[PDB]
Amino acid sequence: ASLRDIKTRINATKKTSQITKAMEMVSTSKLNRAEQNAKSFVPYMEKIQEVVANVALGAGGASHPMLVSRPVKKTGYLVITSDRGLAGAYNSNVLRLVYQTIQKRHASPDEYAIIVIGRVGLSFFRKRNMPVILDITRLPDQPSFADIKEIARKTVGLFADGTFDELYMYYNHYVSAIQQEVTERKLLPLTDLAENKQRTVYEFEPSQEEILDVLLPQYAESLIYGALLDAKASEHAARMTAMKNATDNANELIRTLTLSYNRARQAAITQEITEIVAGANAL
Amino acid sequence: ALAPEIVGEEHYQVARKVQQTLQRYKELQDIIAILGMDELSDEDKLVVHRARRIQFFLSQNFHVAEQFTGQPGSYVPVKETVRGFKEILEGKYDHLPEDAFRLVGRIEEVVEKAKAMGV
Amino acid sequence: ALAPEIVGEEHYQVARKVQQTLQRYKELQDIIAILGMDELSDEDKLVVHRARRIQFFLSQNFHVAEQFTGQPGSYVPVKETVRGFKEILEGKYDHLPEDAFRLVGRIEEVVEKAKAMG
Repeated sequence: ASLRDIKTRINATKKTSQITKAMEMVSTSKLNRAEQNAKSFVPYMEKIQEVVANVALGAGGASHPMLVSRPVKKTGYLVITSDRGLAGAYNSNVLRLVYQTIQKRHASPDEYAIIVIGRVGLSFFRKRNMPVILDITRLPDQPSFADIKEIARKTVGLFADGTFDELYMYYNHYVSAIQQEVTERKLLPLTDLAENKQRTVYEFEPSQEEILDVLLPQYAESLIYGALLDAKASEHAARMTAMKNATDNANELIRTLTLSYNRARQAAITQEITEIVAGANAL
Repeated sequence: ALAPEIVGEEHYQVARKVQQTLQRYKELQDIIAILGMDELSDEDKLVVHRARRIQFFLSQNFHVAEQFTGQPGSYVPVKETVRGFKEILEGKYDHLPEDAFRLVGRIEEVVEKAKAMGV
Repeated sequence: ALAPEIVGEEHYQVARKVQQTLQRYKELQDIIAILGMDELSDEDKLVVHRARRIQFFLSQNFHVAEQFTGQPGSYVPVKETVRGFKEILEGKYDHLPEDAFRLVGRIEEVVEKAKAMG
């Protein structure tokens, strides 16, 4: 490689390193905000979980609780991905798990459907020609409940509509800045609920079959929102880690390239001076 | 001597396809060096997956090298070499770990040592 | 020369501890700039607390600077330097303000300066 080529490579790598460092710091701040946003959601989830556990337990209930007896004509899959790359294996892990799971237990596209959050997953499924029925494809960095209210409402409505009798949802669970766990959870029907007490209900019942009909969809939507918050935190952590690694690799490459450039420079100067002296004393 | 009328048509095809995959792998080294395999397309991921295994399978344990390590050497006929590389190119052994292709000889030894280790 | 064979075991250990603390403080700079001091863990806060005081205690009032500052200079023996840095690392002066370490000689002058300020 010539001196000009090595110098151009050095400058390009320096610019790339600066960009990656800036992206890492921005993602760090976004991860902090996502963690506090997820923290702000805990009391509502705890309240609704307690209310559902108190009310639904001990009765037949609506078509949502248990109802394992419902035969499965079609299974719905809800997958949460990001809208941008540079997040490491964040999207690839979830997409591979979804693909393997559906291929392991479905023989035809007629018996399952997919709801996708994120254009990278959307493009994945479109390139693999799979039956996607819903998508959002554009979401803020710190989404609010109103951002996914309509899509969660449609998803929970499709279960009672009889379109499909099963909900599975796949997302990355935030454990630390280095570890993200791909998670599968059964959303609908509610497979099982725990118990803290039997009579800690808020609304003393006017009518069970009416309170359940409004309580259960809200519980499902809250679960979807909590998973979305977890996924956003995981995405920001993944971006931060990936950009940190990219910056470190770029710095190492800059170091080695500079060493090679200096060797080439010294060798050049030697060659011209030797040629000059050889020509001079040839006379 | 690398010509279809000297070594044979399938030998020539296998050699050229191996060289093509290795060239494509070489063209990506800067991208993998900076940011790894995560942003590669699906085709390039398969190219890397095949190329690393081909590159490792090009290694061999020599009879003479038995003094440096206790592993005895192997003699591989050219028919066996061609068949093994054709099988690797066809995607037969995509599920085997890439460390099982190091310093073995025939293609069956790759399966044997993959079984000996965890698989 | 920074080797225990010739400089002494205590001197060597104190020097390595000081360098380690300052390296950790150097690492924490980006996260401090991004998230602020309050987001750090308790031991990181302790590291910052020790490191700022060490960094300030590395300064000194020179004799040749008296003509400009009005403050007399100091000559600090290496034994006094080692003892003072050991005491700072042990947390004997965590409660003193960081400005008391600015430009002094021996460790006792830090206490005197803090007392003079208040």
